Amino acid sequence: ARSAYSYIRDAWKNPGDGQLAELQWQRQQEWRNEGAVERIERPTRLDKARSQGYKAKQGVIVARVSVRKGSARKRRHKAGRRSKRQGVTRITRRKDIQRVAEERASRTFPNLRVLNSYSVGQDGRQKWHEVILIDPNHPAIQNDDDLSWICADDQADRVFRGLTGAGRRNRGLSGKGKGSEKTRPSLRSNGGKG
Amino acid sequence: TGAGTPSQGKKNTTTHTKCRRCGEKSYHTKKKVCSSCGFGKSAKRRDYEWQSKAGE
Amino acid sequence: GRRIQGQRRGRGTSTFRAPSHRYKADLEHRKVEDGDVIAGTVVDIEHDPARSAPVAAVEFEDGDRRLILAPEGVGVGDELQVGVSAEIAPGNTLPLAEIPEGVPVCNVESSPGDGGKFARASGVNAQLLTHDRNVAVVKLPSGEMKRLDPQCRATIGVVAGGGRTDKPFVKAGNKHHKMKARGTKWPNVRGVAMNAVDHPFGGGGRQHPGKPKSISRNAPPGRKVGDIASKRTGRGG
Amino acid sequence: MQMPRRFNTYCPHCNEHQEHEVEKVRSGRQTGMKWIDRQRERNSGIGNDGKFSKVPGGDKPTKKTDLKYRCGECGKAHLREGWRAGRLEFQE
RNA sequence: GAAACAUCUCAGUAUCGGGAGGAACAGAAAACGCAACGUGAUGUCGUUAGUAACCGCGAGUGAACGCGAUACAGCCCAAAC
RNA sequence: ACUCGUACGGUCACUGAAUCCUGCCCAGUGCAGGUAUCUGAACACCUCGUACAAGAGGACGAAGGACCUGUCAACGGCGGG
RNA sequence: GCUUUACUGCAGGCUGUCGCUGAGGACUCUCACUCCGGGAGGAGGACACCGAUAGCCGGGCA
Ligand SMILES: [Cl-]
Ligand SMILES: [Cl-]
Ligand SMILES: [Cl-]
Ligand SMILES: [Cl-]
Ligand SMILES: [K+]
Ligand SMILES: [Mg+2]
Ligand SMILES: [Mg+2]
Ligand SMILES: [Mg+2]
Ligand SMILES: [Mg+2]
Ligand SMILES: [Mg+2]
Ligand SMILES: [Mg+2]
Ligand SMILES: [Mg+2]
Ligand SMILES: [Mg+2]
Ligand SMILES: [Mg+2]
Ligand SMILES: [Mg+2]
Ligand SMILES: [Mg+2]
Ligand SMILES: [Mg+2]
Ligand SMILES: [Mg+2]
Ligand SMILES: [Mg+2]
Ligand code: NA
Ligand code: NA
Ligand code: NA
Ligand code: NA
Ligand code: NA
Ligand code: NA
Ligand code: NA
Ligand code: NA
Ligand SMILES: [Sr+2]
Ligand SMILES: [Sr+2]
Ligand SMILES: [Sr+2]
Ligand SMILES: [Sr+2]
Ligand SMILES: [Sr+2]
Ligand SMILES: [Sr+2]
Ligand SMILES: [Sr+2]
Ligand SMILES: [Sr+2]
Ligand SMILES: [Sr+2]
Ligand SMILES: [Sr+2]
Ligand SMILES: [Sr+2]
Ligand SMILES: [Sr+2]
Ligand SMILES: [Sr+2]
Ligand SMILES: [Sr+2]
Ligand SMILES: [Sr+2]
Repeated sequence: ARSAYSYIRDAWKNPGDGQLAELQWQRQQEWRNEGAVERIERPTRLDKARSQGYKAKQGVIVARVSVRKGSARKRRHKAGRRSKRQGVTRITRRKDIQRVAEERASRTFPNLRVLNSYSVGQDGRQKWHEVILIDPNHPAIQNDDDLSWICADDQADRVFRGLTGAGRRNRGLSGKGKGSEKTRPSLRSNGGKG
Repeated sequence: TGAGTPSQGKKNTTTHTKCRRCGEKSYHTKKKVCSSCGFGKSAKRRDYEWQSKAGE
Repeated sequence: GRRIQGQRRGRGTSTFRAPSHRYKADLEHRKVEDGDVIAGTVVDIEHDPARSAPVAAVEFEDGDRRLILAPEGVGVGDELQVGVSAEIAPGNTLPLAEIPEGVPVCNVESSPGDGGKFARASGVNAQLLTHDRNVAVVKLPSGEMKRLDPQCRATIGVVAGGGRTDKPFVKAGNKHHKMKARGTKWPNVRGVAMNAVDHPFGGGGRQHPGKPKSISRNAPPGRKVGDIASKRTGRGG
Repeated sequence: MQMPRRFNTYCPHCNEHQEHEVEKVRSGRQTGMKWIDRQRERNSGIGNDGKFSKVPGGDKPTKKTDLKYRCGECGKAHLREGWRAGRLEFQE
């Protein structure tokens, strides 16, 4: 039979319809008065969180992060530039808002490591994402056969190096064949052409 | 008044002093920032890639 | 070219800033809950460096010593009242609803409880005209009919220091001293006397503007100089 | 100059002389779906667009003849080399 | 550089911000598409090839599949119950 | 920032104490207001096209422009016969 | 370096449109949102702000 989780999933397929439409209209009023990074005891989307790797265990932290909507907040050139490089308005950043949210969360929690993240909506001027972070030093996580991989030294600052899920997708590593000639194994090895 | 020799006579102000962090006489005692190692500005030591030739 | 003087202003550097550390008080109306039972005695009459007009020192019933925007005629010993049931005497502050029509008023609020925005300069006054349950029409010193909320507070009388504009500065030094107390760069060099690099009107073998002086509203900072969006120019016609 | 609307001449399709009808080549409408149209959309971005920033040139004082020679029997047309003419009016 | 120059080129180079390791990154197909009765995670080396592709179709720019090698290793969740 | 400021304010310009004065021109350019009608992009909408899409056309029409008016202590002009 | 009705563009301003954005070719409301108020509460209000796009102006700048 269907899990209770499947109903949280089905509700979030259309966040502008049903009971969720009313819920988000209410919640966002409280969220807009909240900070940049807010630690929350329980995830707003349980199904998505558990699907991404969350466990109701010690050393597993969740945090909601708000990042602004739109393109790059770029300064106009202060010296000689050819027409192609004279733009300000139409320039967008190469990292998506989700990735920015994950980094801001990881900074607030210097000891923890980013496991994953998901969208929890947006209004007219900002986007909210909930980031699942893990304590690599807590023995509750060091003994977990499903999460102890994140404890390894090479997993230190994994978000800042693009090793996160949203990182790998934004780096164009999804496809294993056609189109990923300049993305795999890294953007930098391929001369930054990805 | 000339900008050369007669304007040099007013130079008795102490700015750059021996730094607590690096030991160079680059700690600006008015700005409280070191021009050599970046003490007072950053925790990380001041270093730049232009301090050497590009392929070195 | 180089950024014009009006662009250097916005950066808010020392030269363009007001000597705030030399200013006395931010003359706002007192905060009452209701009941009106707040009155005070005028202790001193001081000079206000910010507006070149006098200001009155008042000591209230609840032990609060605050400087108030002095209307004409207010002296030491006089009792001033602030609130709804306040007496309709010069120097008292009450909402526009309680003040009778045809009475000269000053230090008028824009939104109720803001402390006063309009009619504050030397010798000026706002004129309360029409009453309603929704709107209080006040005629501001510029001649504009401002429709306001009757709950907006105001002080009865004209502002003190009237006729300041009547006497000439005579010499540059007198202007210098006044300007040193304000947030303005003085003296004024004409754009037409500058180089092309410094101003839109700069350059040339003789002094004259390079294009017409009437600039569009849509003009960007660096170009918006001369006669800003003028509906007309000149005296005649 | 004057030009006859209908006249006898060679038809490369029929391989024999037939009565042709002369018509001025009307400009066919553009679809906006050719490669050049897709390249205009692709290659145009911030600043100058190279070739796509150029505005169409002038005119020659007199244009050449742009005509279609339509066959009276088989109904097929053929093109010929044009000649400089300031005006071209048809007779009948 | 294009014998000017704007797209293009120099070049995702210089330089800047953030961060890991002894190596990094990648990695067990929603792949390939010598179309197959075929291959079988990923790097990398040789080649494929200055080929396909791009380009004021100018100057220039420029892969991949495959193949020969090197080394080889495959697994854990979420959910169902 | 102006601003502990509020039109007797302060911003943007021109002229340059006082005294006597400061003529005529709004066609062009600038600014501003108006505007029946004309022109005026995209989204949505309608027609055609396409099992869809590209695309073609239509309807509506903002600011702006046309047009009209105001304005020279606004740029300026004040001749030939 | 500087100028402009040189070429080409880039900021900026104005304006339409989409999102935020809700209830009953002009209108009412309040619940988002904005501002004022210490607070109670008041003003405004699906506009404005902001994000996106389109047209116009645009030597302010390259
Ligand atoms: Cl991390
Ligand atoms: Cl003054
Ligand atoms: Cl012809
Ligand atoms: Cl194969
Ligand atoms: K270049
Ligand atoms: Mg590599
Ligand atoms: Mg005040
Ligand atoms: Mg000063
Ligand atoms: Mg002057
Ligand atoms: Mg000079
Ligand atoms: Mg200039
Ligand atoms: Mg002169
Ligand atoms: Mg002059
Ligand atoms: Mg060259
Ligand atoms: Mg050439
Ligand atoms: Mg290249
Ligand atoms: Mg391939
Ligand atoms: Mg506020
Ligand atoms: Mg220039
Ligand atoms: Na961290
Ligand atoms: Na690419
Ligand atoms: Na492209
Ligand atoms: Na050359
Ligand atoms: Na040159
Ligand atoms: Na090109
Ligand atoms: Na005129
Ligand atoms: Na020079
Ligand atoms: Sr670290
Ligand atoms: Sr001397
Ligand atoms: Sr000295
Ligand atoms: Sr510092
Ligand atoms: Sr460095
Ligand atoms: Sr105030
Ligand atoms: Sr206040
Ligand atoms: Sr000039
Ligand atoms: Sr006149
Ligand atoms: Sr492109
Ligand atoms: Sr372009
Ligand atoms: Sr010609
Ligand atoms: Sr293998
Ligand atoms: Sr005079
Ligand atoms: Sr005119």
